[PDB]
Amino acid sequence: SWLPAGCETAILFPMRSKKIFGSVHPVRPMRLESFSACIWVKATDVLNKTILFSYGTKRNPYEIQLYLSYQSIVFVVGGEENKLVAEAMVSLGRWTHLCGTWNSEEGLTSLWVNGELAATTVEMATGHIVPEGGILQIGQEKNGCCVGGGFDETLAFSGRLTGFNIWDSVLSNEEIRETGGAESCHIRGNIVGWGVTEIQPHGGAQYVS
Amino acid sequence: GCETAILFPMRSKKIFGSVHPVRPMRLESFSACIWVKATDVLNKTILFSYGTKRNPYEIQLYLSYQSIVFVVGGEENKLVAEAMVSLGRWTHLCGTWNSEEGLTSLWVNGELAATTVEMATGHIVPEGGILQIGQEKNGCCVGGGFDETLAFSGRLTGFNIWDSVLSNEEIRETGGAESCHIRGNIVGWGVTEIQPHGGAQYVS
Amino acid sequence: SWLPAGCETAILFPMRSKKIFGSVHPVRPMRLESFSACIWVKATDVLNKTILFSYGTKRNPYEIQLYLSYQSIVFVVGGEENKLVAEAMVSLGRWTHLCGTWNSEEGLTSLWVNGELAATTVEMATGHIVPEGGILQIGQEKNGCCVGGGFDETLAFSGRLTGFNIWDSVLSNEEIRETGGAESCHIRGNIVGWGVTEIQPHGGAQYVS
Amino acid sequence: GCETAILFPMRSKKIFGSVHPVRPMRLESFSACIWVKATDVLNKTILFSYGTKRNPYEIQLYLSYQSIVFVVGGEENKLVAEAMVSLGRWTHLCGTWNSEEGLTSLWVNGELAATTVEMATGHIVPEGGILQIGQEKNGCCVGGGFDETLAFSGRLTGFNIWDSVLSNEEIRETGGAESCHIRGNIVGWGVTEIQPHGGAQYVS
Ligand SMILES: *[C@@H]1O[C@H](CO)[C@@H](O)[C@H](O)[C@H]1NC(C)=O
Ligand SMILES: *[C@@H]1O[C@H](CO)[C@@H](O)[C@H](O)[C@H]1NC(C)=O
Ligand SMILES: *[C@@H]1O[C@H](CO)[C@@H](O)[C@H](O)[C@H]1NC(C)=O
Ligand SMILES: *[C@@H]1O[C@H](CO)[C@@H](O)[C@H](O)[C@H]1NC(C)=O
Repeated sequence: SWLPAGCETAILFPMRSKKIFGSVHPVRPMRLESFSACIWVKATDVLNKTILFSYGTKRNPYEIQLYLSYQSIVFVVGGEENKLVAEAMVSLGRWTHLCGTWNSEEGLTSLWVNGELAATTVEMATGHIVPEGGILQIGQEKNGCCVGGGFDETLAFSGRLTGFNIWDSVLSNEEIRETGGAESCHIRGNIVGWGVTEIQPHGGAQYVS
Repeated sequence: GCETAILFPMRSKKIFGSVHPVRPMRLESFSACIWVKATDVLNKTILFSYGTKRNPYEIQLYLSYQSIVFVVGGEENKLVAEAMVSLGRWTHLCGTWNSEEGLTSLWVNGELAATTVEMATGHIVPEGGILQIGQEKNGCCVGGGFDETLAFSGRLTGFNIWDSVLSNEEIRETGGAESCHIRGNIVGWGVTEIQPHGGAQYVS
Repeated sequence: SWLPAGCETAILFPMRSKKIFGSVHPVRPMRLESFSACIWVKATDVLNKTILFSYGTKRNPYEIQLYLSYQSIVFVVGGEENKLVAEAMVSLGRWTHLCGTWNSEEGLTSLWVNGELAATTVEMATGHIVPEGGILQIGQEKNGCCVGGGFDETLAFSGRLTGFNIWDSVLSNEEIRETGGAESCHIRGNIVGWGVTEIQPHGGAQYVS
Repeated sequence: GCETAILFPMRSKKIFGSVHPVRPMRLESFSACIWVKATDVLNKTILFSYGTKRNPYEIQLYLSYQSIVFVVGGEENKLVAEAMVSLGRWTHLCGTWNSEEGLTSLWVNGELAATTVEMATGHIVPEGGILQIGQEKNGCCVGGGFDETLAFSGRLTGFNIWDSVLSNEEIRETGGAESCHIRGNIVGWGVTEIQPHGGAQYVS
């Protein structure tokens, strides 16, 4: 069970279902004006839309998203209208490193894979800020589980995660390249870190340390 | 029968109720009645809510300091009845909606309280939502919980939802002594499944 | 089963044990400079020391207490050094009404039963302040429900409780007499009230109509 | 055996470990060693604590940004070793106490680090306390739980407590490659019961 870096803490999603997902509980509020989020992934199968991590309040279920689709990756911020698609990036069955970015001052969006720029644009959700007090999850969208499940079966994820880090400010180009190193496990953000901030798996999600 | 009434002894971040109607809830004109004996009322106190993923305020009936507010379609649509709630004693809250011209009217204790027109005219209530009692739709799972100030504090009974507008004769008949055997076409008291959670308990 | 007032929510403590107690979760902080408590009780048996409600931080387990002892009732605030005892107030098997009081400005202490003053004194815990962030419980000491931590058996309580209200200021003499009425449980305090503030029974403690 | 170990993947508000020693914990002179590989170090992160109802700080070993602090008796008594903790690497923390004259010394990696005298002389550690790992003493079901900042974040192994002050020869022998089958006379690794809670889990 090799892992990208010295990390020995990787969540495992055996098989998609309507009750499999992970939760995150940031210590500090999620009010963001410009955020950078990176995450490793070893996807097993990709459907029309597979969620890796998603943030959404009660009145807006797509405040933030980053999902795969066949051979493309999509980054959604602010709402369902905004998007950014990189083509022919992810290969099934191999580890890879994904990283986004955003800036509310000018609405500039970016997306990196394996430390090399893939797709970028400008004027995305300009003049917008993500409200605090929402709900964050990894591998699933924002849906209830108190009664009758609710998580659509096709949107779940199956594979491995690690190094899930969310900053709260724009990063540097060199730094985004560094986190993909072979011994970069000891680099963490200030909003959510790996192995520090609470992450509670549910419904079969299990650590594979 | 008139032998049961859900109890809400406290307000917290985990207390709520859930309902599981059988038939699809997508309706054009309906009517919902309920019995409320509120122990204490804040600015907002939900009795029964309804919302989808993209809409949390499809149907609501939330209390105020002294007024009952009926919301259909969304937040921006409101209807307020001023001074007909009294803590510590039973009362009959029930509202009526008609989508043909957005006609709306709120029936309290068997007497018309307020009425308006052109409220969500033509809007169709979608299905696939979650129908709760005493708590607004919010995070079901362990992700915090519902907003504390919204939860209910008291007892409830006789939750009914009809599939068609009700005549002025029908509403009065539901407020009678023996009305408890009357049940709604979509949701019926003592028939539809109810699962109190997080402290709330039945009372016989 | 008759109840003192028109209320219909009385907690039941069937039999004492090492895992029977009630918890309270005040909405607002417990930092108190002068507090007035209150409680209805129908005790079944009284041991050397039976607790009704107790508040204690991590570094001090006896910030506030009110326990029975045979025919006497004790009120402890600040620590074991402070105390106040009435002689023969309590009678087993019948409902009764108990109230406390305290003032940090001078240290005046009082205690009422059924609206008639029983014992009163001054100069205890003078110039004292109760720190916030503690743990509050009804009917048991502050030991810990945690595995490996068990409440001492003899200190538990068995009977009925209702109208548990904790104010945050000294009351009026007439008001203290009012709450003992036969239809007066519709008046409640602010720090804790009966029927609004969370009260979670544990280990067999059960609500009753 | 040293194959196993405890894991603390996150410093939440409910994560801790508990220990249940067999013999009474009332001791006059003792010695405790443990293996720590801290993922992240804060102003104060408890490794293993011990306290009674009146006394919550009978024995403790809490880390600082670069220092390790040994406490016996309460807050007023302390002992600090400055700059001998490295994140991401194994290290061997262990200390000794002698109540006859309050003689204390802290052994790190098998070499003396700091020493003092009159460290709470004559005081007798009482029994009846609660012995935890990675978290301070406090309620878990009521009042939320423990204090978040105190909780640990990393892995631990080889928790041992002895019943007599060790000699300079014994301490080094515990740091050897084959040392891991050695166990203390009060709490031994891999024999004493351990019940991780709130997300903690073993690792093999
Ligand atoms: C995937 O989603 C796109 C969204 O535009 C849709 O056009 C396409 O038909 C979908 N394919 C499926 C569900 O197989
Ligand atoms: C509830 O009512 C007022 C308006 O009537 C609202 O603005 C506020 O949120 C609540 N009032 C208070 C005093 O909190
Ligand atoms: C309570 O404690 C003693 C034993 O410690 C017990 O025998 C007696 O009933 C009570 N004595 C006093 C002084 O309260
Ligand atoms: C860390 O703790 C020391 C006391 O040991 C204190 O002086 C200092 O301000 C603390 N720093 C932070 C960042 O909490």
